[PDB]
Amino acid sequence: RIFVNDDRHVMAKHSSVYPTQEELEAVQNMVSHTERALKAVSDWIDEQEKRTLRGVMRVGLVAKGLLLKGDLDLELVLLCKEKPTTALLDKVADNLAIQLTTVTEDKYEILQSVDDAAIVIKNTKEPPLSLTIHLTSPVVREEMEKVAGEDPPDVLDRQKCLAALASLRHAKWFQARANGLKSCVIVIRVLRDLCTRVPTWGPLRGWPLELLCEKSIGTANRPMGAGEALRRVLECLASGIVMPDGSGIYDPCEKEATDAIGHLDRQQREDITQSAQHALRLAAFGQLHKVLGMDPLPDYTVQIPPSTTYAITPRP
Amino acid sequence: SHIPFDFYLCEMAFPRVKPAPDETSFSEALLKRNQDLAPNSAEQASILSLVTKINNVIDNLIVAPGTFEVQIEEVRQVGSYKKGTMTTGHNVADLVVILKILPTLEAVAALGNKVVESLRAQDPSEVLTMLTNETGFEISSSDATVKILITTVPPNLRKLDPELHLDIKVLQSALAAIRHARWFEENASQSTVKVLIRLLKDLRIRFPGFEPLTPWILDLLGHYAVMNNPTRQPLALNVAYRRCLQILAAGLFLPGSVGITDPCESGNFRVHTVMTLEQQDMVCYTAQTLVRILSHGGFRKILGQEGDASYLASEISTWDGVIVTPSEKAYEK
Ligand SMILES: Nc1ncnc2c1ncn2[C@@H]1O[C@H](COP(=O)(O)OP(=O)(O)OP(=O)(O)O)[C@@H](O)[C@H]1O
Ligand SMILES: [Mg+2]
Repeated sequence: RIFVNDDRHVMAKHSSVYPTQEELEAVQNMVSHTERALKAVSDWIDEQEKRTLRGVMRVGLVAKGLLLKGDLDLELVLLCKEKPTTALLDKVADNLAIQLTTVTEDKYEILQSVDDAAIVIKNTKEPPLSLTIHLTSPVVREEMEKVAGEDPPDVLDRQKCLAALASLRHAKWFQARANGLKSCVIVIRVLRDLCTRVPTWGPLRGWPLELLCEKSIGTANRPMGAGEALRRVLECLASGIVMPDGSGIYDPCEKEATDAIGHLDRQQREDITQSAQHALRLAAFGQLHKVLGMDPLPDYTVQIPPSTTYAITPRP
Repeated sequence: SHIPFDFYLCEMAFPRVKPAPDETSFSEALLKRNQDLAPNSAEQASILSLVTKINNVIDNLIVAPGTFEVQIEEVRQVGSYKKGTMTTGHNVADLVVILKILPTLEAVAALGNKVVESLRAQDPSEVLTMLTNETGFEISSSDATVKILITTVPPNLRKLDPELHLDIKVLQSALAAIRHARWFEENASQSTVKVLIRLLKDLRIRFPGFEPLTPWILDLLGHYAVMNNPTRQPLALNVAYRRCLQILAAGLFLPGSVGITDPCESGNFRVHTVMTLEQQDMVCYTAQTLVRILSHGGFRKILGQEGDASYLASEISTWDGVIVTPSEKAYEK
């Protein structure tokens, strides 16, 4: 095609940040254990003299396949029929400890956080993986919504619950829009690393960066290799897309019009734009390796198998 | 094959969060500067007068059995005069005269005399001066000057002699000027496009980083920014101006980019390749800095309404607490 040398560097860099098989085996196991145990916790509640726990969904890095060397943070979302209460958080955390013994002997540390509306599970490897189970319910959104004008005493934080719901929207949006897009997930992984080692790019990390890459790579007239797809992301930024008077990044997972980068102050937008503008010309003049923090050189979407415990139905 | 990012090629994929900011001041400042830069009533009349006189003398020499009937094929008006992109203070118009014979330095000086003599006979009271150059010659009144760009017929080009006739470069440029004029009149004759090109000429002159940009490149860049978009409708002067800064910043004229193709050459020449890698880098990082200076509301500075501003592209400036650091060189060797 074109940009063959950039393709090489962006791909050689992708490998350097892609997790080891030992890392993936661990995540796959831990994730799979938590699911079969949460499902079991569900059957146990449904069998309470007769559902309450609707389902368990993957979100964040795990769902989107954006794990990298050194990532220890995994996420799940537990959907509840009604608004989740501190009483339920406790009922689940307690039984989770028991139901885990039905699928594995691996010792897990379970710590519930009523302030985060979540249950945290830590394995015993070194360093340990940490998977966070967020509790939430659609009812949490509906209500907030009708509020637009239009129970229990220990209902969990609503802000935390809305964020969990949002996280679920994002993961479904990502699998629908960004996953099938050639080079998108690859460019995101590599830029996630760039956001990690270059503080200026920090504020872009996460949801904003994901949207950015999907819109810039997506608006292209044709499929792109990793090299060219990456330059289009820099070009987009270079044009001043995140500058104050710009259009901003329209969040596709919000009913109300929301800016995905509305949290960046003026100086941050200035530093990010000026940085990307320089990275662009470096790439243009055969120095993309510098942008990637590497020396000049001399089926990528799936990281772990989709759930067998609970399943979801999976770009044109 | 790589087409750099251009927001106005995909507005739909970037829904605005809030309503578009009000740029009435910026819009009114753009017009104001155009008024400043546009030729005055006197100037328009001087160059009109002078071009008309000279053109008729040449129209007459073409069908006037004589030395120059066997010499001149045709004559075409070209440049900002024909396009309507002239600038006050530079009242110069261009005419391309195509010779049937091989263009020598002597036939050119002789043609210049002939033309300036016809005028002096029609109106001996008016003072005119006529000087020859490398490209042809020029006749100046006290208020305006008309440049004659000399060339010959295409069949003749393959038969030149570097020792007797003008340099092929010059002859080709003149012919190209006619192509640019014809294309501009059929594709770029829109009100906003003319105002933008004038404003772009001023921009270049006030930011030395834009120096490498040729006039022809400014015409295409001006037409592109205004007309080249999905809807096909013309953009507002303000929107198209910012777009000009944005596409340069996004690397329109960088290596690997298709840039803009020359509609007056074959088959798919990239007009920006006339620049050096070093210059492309400069054009880009100069535009990149102005993109940011504009977002911070420095349009008056950028438009030339607040004195010198060329330092804005080399010095650190702070705009309402925001520290702006000019984009720096990236190309090496
Ligand atoms: N470096 C160049 N590259 C391509 N075309 C050029 C170049 N320089 C001049 N021309 C062409 O020559 C013709 C006239 O030259 P000129 O420098 O006078 O431009 P212009 O449009 O007339 O601007 P001005 O109003 O300042 O005279 C134009 O039609 C333009 O296309
Ligand atoms: Mg001219």
